[PDB]
Amino acid sequence: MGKLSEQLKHCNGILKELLSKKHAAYAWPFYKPVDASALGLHDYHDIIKHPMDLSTVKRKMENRDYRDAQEFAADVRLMFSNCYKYNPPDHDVVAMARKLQDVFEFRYAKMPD
Ligand SMILES: CNC(=O)c1cc(C(=O)N[C@H]2[C@@H]3COC[C@@H]32)cc([C@@H](OC)c2ccccc2)n1
Repeated sequence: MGKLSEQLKHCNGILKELLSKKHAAYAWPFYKPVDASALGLHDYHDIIKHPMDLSTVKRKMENRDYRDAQEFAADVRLMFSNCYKYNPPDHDVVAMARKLQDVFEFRYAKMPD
């Protein structure tokens, strides 16, 4: 039970919560990669250079891609940042991003030392 493993278990706990029924009402747009073509967002990949979503974070966690909590947090925040960059701030998806990021930031702050 080394510090990095321990901190990544906390990250995995957060990830499970973000994917849980508890938060499904505002988390669901972040479950899978933005389907730009399907949503008619033909400028999405010109504006967003590094797409990110919770399925990609889950795949990277399962594959032991993340070496520390900082790397995991950078992907979760990239996902939110992409949402805030692309969308007008009054879009429903931005309100949902804000709510899910509140869940993330408050639990991430409870990281074991
Ligand atoms: C991470 N997801 C997104 O950023 C996103 C963007 C847009 C969308 O159209 N963005 C266009 C900008 C520019 O032009 C106007 C806004 C739509 C969706 C939908 O996901 C299924 C959706 C539909 C309803 C509620 C929540 C999310 N997600």
